[PDB]
Amino acid sequence: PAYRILKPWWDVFTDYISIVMLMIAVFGGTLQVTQDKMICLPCKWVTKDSCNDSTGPTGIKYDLDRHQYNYVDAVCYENRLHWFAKYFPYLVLLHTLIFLACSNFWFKFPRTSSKLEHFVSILLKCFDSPWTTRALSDKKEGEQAKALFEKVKKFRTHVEEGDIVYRLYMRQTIIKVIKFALIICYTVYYVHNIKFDVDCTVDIESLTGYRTYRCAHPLATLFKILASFYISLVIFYGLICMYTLWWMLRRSLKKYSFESIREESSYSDIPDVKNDFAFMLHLIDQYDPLYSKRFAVFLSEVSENKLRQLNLN
Amino acid sequence: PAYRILKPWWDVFTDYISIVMLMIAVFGGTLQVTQDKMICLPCKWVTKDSCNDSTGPTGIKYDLDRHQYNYVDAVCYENRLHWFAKYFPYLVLLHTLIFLACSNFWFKFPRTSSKLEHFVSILLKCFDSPWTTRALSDKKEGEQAKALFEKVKKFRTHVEEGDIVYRLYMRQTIIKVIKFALIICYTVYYVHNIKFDVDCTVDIESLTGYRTYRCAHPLATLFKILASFYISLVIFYGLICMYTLWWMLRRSLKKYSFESIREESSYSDIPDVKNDFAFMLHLIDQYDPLYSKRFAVFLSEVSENKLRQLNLN
Amino acid sequence: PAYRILKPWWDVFTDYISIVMLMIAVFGGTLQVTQDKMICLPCKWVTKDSCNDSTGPTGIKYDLDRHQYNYVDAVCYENRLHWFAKYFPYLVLLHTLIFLACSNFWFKFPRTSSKLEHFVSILLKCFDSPWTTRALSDKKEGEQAKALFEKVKKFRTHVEEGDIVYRLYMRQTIIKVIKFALIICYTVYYVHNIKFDVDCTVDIESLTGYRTYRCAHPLATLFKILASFYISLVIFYGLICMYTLWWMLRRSLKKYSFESIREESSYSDIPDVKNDFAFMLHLIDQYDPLYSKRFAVFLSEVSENKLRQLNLN
Amino acid sequence: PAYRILKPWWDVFTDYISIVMLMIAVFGGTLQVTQDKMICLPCKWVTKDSCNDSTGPTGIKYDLDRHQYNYVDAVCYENRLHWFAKYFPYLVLLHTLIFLACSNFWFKFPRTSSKLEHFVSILLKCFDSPWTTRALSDKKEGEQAKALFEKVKKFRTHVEEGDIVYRLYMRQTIIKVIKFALIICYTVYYVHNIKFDVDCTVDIESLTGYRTYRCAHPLATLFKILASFYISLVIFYGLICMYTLWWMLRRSLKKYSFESIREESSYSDIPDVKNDFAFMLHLIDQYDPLYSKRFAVFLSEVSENKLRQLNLN
Amino acid sequence: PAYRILKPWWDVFTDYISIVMLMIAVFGGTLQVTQDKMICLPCKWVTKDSCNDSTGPTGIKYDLDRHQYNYVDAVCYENRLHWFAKYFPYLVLLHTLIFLACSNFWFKFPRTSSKLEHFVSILLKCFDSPWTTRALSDKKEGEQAKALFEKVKKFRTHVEEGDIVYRLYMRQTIIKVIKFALIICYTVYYVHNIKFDVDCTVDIESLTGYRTYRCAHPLATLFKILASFYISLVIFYGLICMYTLWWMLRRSLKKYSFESIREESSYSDIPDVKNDFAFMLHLIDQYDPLYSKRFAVFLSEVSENKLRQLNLN
Amino acid sequence: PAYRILKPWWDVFTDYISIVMLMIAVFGGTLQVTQDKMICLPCKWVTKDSCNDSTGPTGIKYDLDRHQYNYVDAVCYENRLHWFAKYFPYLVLLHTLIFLACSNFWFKFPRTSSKLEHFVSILLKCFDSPWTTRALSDKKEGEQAKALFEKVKKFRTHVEEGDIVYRLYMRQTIIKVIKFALIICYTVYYVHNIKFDVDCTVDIESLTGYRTYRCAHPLATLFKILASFYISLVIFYGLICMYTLWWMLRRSLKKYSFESIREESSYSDIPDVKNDFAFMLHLIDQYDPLYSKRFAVFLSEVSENKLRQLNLN
Ligand SMILES: CCCC[C@@]1(C2CCCC2)Cc2cc(OCCCC(=O)O)c(Cl)c(Cl)c2C1=O
Repeated sequence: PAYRILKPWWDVFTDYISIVMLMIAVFGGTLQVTQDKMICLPCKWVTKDSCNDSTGPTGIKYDLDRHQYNYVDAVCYENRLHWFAKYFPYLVLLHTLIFLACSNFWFKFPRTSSKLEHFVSILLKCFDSPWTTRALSDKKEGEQAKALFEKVKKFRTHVEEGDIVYRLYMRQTIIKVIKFALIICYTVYYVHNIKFDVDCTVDIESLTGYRTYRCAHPLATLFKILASFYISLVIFYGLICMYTLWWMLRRSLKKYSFESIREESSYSDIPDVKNDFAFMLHLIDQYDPLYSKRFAVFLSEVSENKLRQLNLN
Repeated sequence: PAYRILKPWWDVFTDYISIVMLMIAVFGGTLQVTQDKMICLPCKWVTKDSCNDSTGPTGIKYDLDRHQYNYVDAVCYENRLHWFAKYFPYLVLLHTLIFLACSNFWFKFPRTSSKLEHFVSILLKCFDSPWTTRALSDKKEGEQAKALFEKVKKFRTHVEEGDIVYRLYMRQTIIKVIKFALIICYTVYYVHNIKFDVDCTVDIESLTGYRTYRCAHPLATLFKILASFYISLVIFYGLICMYTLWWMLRRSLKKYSFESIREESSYSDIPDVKNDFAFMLHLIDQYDPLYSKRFAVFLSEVSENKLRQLNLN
Repeated sequence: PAYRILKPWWDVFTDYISIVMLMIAVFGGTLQVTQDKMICLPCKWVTKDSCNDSTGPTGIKYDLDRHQYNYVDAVCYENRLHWFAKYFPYLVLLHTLIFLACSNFWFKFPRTSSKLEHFVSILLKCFDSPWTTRALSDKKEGEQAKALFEKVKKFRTHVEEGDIVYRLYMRQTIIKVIKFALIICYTVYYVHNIKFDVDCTVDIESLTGYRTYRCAHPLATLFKILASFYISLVIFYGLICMYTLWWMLRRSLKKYSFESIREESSYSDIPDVKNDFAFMLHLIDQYDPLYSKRFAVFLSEVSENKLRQLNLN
Repeated sequence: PAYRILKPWWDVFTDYISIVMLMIAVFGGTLQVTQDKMICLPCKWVTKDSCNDSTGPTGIKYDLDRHQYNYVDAVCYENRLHWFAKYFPYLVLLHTLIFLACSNFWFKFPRTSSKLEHFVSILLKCFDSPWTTRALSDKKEGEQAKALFEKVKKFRTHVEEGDIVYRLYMRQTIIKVIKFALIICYTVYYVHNIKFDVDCTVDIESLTGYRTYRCAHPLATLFKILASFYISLVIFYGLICMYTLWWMLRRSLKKYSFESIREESSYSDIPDVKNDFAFMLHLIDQYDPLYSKRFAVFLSEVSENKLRQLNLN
Repeated sequence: PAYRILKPWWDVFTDYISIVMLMIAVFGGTLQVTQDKMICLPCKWVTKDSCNDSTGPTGIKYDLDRHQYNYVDAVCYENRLHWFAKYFPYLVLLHTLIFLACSNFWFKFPRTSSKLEHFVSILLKCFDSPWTTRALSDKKEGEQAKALFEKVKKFRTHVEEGDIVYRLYMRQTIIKVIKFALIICYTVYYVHNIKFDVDCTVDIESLTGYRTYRCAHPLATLFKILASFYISLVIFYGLICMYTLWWMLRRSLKKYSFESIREESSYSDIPDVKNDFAFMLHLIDQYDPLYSKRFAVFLSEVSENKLRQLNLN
Repeated sequence: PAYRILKPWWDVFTDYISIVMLMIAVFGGTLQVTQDKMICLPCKWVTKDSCNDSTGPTGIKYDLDRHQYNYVDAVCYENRLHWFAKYFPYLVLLHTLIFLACSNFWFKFPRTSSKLEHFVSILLKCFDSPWTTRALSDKKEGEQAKALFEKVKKFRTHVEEGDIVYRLYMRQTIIKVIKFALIICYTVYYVHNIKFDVDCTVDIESLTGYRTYRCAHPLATLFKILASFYISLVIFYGLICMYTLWWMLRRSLKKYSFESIREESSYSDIPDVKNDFAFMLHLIDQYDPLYSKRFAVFLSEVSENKLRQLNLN
């Protein structure tokens, strides 16, 4: 619908950071399932379960076929390779899906979807009411206008009693910021774990004839870039959601301060909201202060009284 | 159409869990048909039809080509590998298609599609009727309004006699919950069956020269993750549909209790529904209690009588 | 357009069974063209043109390269493999395309497309006529209403003379049911023909040096599942179209029985249809009995006469 | 736009036959570029530049590597394989594109696109004119109606002078039928040319050491099916366009016979068309005879005169 | 938008020739990046840096592995293969993108996009004005009509002063025709350069042991077809744009000749255009002469005067 | 929305150059991940850690298998190949995403998205106001017109106080031009770094037996083309954004010069804008000077006064 109004900048940036994060997850994964192989060779001279590194030169002959080179490639890939190298692209796609859910859960949950759609529906009618132009400074619009005064007066009490919307948005960002804290905790802790050269000692002499091998994961660099890119993409994500958390904890959005628009418009009799109609009003003010300024007229009694006198006369 | 109104939260969560379940089925399957191979080697020293595991080291020579390594890879894949490892991604896609059908069967079946579309069609007109604003607290809308009083009075009897809708939704969830009970029964029972190292004794010495071989299914881990993920995705699915089953068995949705909206609105003469018009009314109340509160006016006689006096005068 | 009205449940189920049938045909085929290979080995000791099956063990050496292993793989695949294993996915896609054509041929053929679009066009206007509400129990709608009385009176004779629509729907299902009878005849007859282990005796000793070989079709199981799934998907298809055939042969849909709606509505002067306007009326009654009940008013003479008196007065 | 009206059944069937023809061309081609390889082996004993076909058995050793097996595979594929086996899928896609162009050229050419769009535009207004209902058996529609009488009288002369439309449709089908005659001429003539077993004598002993080889094209069967399917798909195509050619040569569509609709409607003063407005009128009659019957009223003078008297009085 | 009006036939054919040209570029390229390999063998006996071509036969043994067959395949592919064989599909895609840009640059450039959208906007209103029907042979349309007389009188001077549109279309085709002249110059000159059999003398004896090799580019034929098809597709393109160049150089489109429509309509006082409003008027006349004939009325003074007298009286 | 109005030609060209730049990045990358391999051979005679290059000829035998040819291919690819050859396609996709963000950031940021949507919304109403036709040379449009005079008078002060829009467009191009300066700095500096023949000395004698190898990157040419194409594509990009930077620094767009439209229209009392409403007005003038000329009437006082007298009388 027209839900762009309810997405501040801190949820517009985040909506795109949660796409590029998806692009590397689906790119790293399709690359992984595509090849993600290991090239493993034996080491004739072994010491400490490691390669000892002990006319014209000739090649070395291990006497192995292509099929018992591939066996050891799999064994040394399943056992002696770290889980974070193999399953990383599938892991950051998971976390991406959480971030996409934790921002659209607000809209899809029906107890809050109705209230939001109720709020945007009256605002566009309030925004598109011709009569508000006369008051911010005929008869058909006046009856259309009083029709909107009443439902707004019912909307003023229908939604104001419930406080679910401010809590979801409060319990959506606060877990997103807890989520970003855990990603950076382990991801940086295991990013060093992946590397190109890996040794494996898998204990198969009955099949091949060698105990230790030396492997070479070629995608170790290309993943190390994406993880270093992913962490840097998430830190910018985390600071965004850390700011909106602070904003929701300092400004005290439960109660709205409507004394400024009444200061200059000479409408002393305008009520101040208590809870959960202030917030969504505090939110759309982030978009612009115009949609609330056009709304201050439908919520005053003398403005209704002036319409009533014009409607009486 | 506008059928979002008829989907509670327990069918909104489930609509997305039935997509991620599809994503792993189509991902596990395209991965399966892609490679899903086995690397099988012989064992020179055999005991109990198993590998006995009995200067510088050299490779072992079995004297086999690439084509009779691939033959044994297929035989040991078709016979001595469990059916649940090969056909798992095709199996959870089947179950997914059932869950998608068992929730849209409600909408597509014509005996119930008409009634539902009949219910949403009058509600939006009831919701968008300007006259309801006057009554919840001119002449053209009154005739438009009485036009809606009559069809609602016919709708009150056209649908109320049949009880098919409440039974489909009752026979859709109750088999879905029976379905979730069987998935968890066998899936956990065979998830241990898949594993990386598998031995095979296939009885082909005329072709290769060896009796027993040792194989290595490399995707055994990656599938074990998805199955452990699938089971955990289904248990959250099952508890959802277990709750809506309880809800439909405790609240007694055949009869609706409309005595609350009349308590405060001063409309004593409002009838109570008997069957199959209560339910769909009990359902949209889950979305919000506003669409039914705006509907209580079109179903009362004095509200029609007050319109009639305004229409007479 | 709005042709959902003209599709009963027995053509809604069938519309989806004809998609999953397509999914396995396109899945079996892309899988077939992808690999569909055979791994064929010789047999040194042959008896009856079959494999005779006659310190540490060593591999057997046939002295063949990769290119004369692939030659015999093709020869034993083209000749000594059954045609039903290779061309099955391309065969059930054909049959699927017939089933999709034999149900949309009704709509695309212009001699019948016009009549159907003529029928749905007046019904929605009959359904959306405000005047029908007064009669089922002002002046502008009355002229709009009489405008519809006349074209319906011309539609009553324009279409009633032709009988093409009832014959197409009669000649569409009756060949579909003849089609399902032939599919089950041969498909079950050749489903046993496909199997994993197949022997081939292709008579090429000048090239390889061996007369007989033993092959291994690995997809033999995976196709045997789809065919067993396809047959089970078609039997449910066939019973659907066997029921609608019986329905069209027992109820005698050429003549409609309109004596019920007139029994309670007190409209004795309502005509009974003869052919090809009864059927499409008998069909939409399957959707709901409401679209015909709202239609009984535009087809009566006294209802026109009562409008005429209201139009005269 | 609404150009379904101008497509008879013989151009509705053909519109779908020209899609399945495309499906095999794009399927045969993607299959061709995918593999389309040849497996070629030498023949030690040669006679007439052909394979002479002259304890336990052992494999034959030619002493060749994988890279000089692939060279001969290409040489024997480029030279000693017929051009119709390699380039068939690219050839029937060409012919398909012609058939799609030779039926939409009618619509895209601007000298004829305007006339057709002019014809469908007045017909829907003639079809949707409320006044035609009164005449086939008020004041605003009468002026709307006379507004349409005049442009139709100008349309009667604007298009009738030119004859380009009847010639394009005459020069579109007559070359399509000439095209179908050539396809069947050569396609059947070379369909036998493709086959599985092909010999090649390419004269390269300096590189490999053998003069003659025996090859095996594995796709020879699968293409032989598609060509036998393509020819059978085109013969049904050709008979369609052979019928519409006969129809356009027997009925004499230059002049329309409008004496039937005037016979029963009692409108003696109705003119008969001469050229290129008869045809498009003769065409839409194929769809239904109703759009022309509703059109006979706007083209008569007394019908205009009766409107004029109702407009005068 | 509705810019089909501004595309004559010589830009409708060209719009489709510039798609099939794209289809072979994207087909030749995806085929190229897919395989585009070379099979290269040595020649033991060399003369003039070329292959000298000097009981049962046996294969020749060069003693090379698969990895130093692939090295020479790349060296003889990068150096001793012509640049036109490798980069041809990427080259004709470039030229295609120019042709698509050189025909939509007219529409996207804002100095000319506005004028064109201004011209089509008034024409449809002129075409859809009911009053033009009376004049080509009431009060609300007259004021709507005079509203259009004035903006057309301002449009007559707003656009007529600038001449950018006629120069872009003049400088778009004249470079397209210069472009077609260069394509045919070099493409035919290098099409012979590609061929199947290519020799290479790359000077690597330290690695392989041979000086000269003989290679086999297998796609040389399939590209030779596309280039011969591309050249034949461009010559038909070039003659199209050579004709529209001549048309724009013979007819003198700067000044329009409006004396024909006034000859028969009896409107002597109609002005003749000078520049850049004649052209776009000369262009839409190519579509049909009807849109200009309906336009001659809004541009005459007595037609405005007759409206003025009807507006005065 | 209708944001084509706010994109001059220097942001229309750039919108397409930023697509072809994307096409080579996604083409170079999918090509890279596809193969991007190296063919590496040893050198028996080494000097200076480089290949010394020291009857019938025979092949050279290094005694290496396929698996220790692939190991060295990876080691010599990860270490002794330049980072700019491997990661180039992923690098120019990054820079492309910046250029796409740095031009749509203007539109997506809500503090500026509202102002722009506010500006285009009144302009189309100003453009589509019928009354402007009378003034540039009835009663309902006059009230519709005065309704627009007031909001424009509020829009004249609502947006004029803020200066964010002119700074974003100033801080978007000035960093884009700083970005183009850095691309050309390093890209040309490392484009020579990629090449076909590369030597590697990786210090693995324990595994293979050779110290130095000679490799062959086959894609070195095809990337050198794209980079030379990318640099040439960016230089045309950079000059575009260098011109719009100069334009924004010479014309002094903070203040608009509205004295020309008033010179000829005889409206002396028209105000001159100060900041941030001049710019967006200076911008749409680039599209055409007509949208501002039609706007000069809604911003004058006597034009409102003349409407007021027509509204008073
Ligand atoms: C003559 C020495 C025997 C060893 C092998 C054996 C002899 C026959 C094969 C094994 C190893 C190998 C590996 C090869 O590459 C596999 C690419 C498969 C694909 O295309 O995916 C090729 Cl070509 C060759 Cl000749 C060879 C050999 O010389």
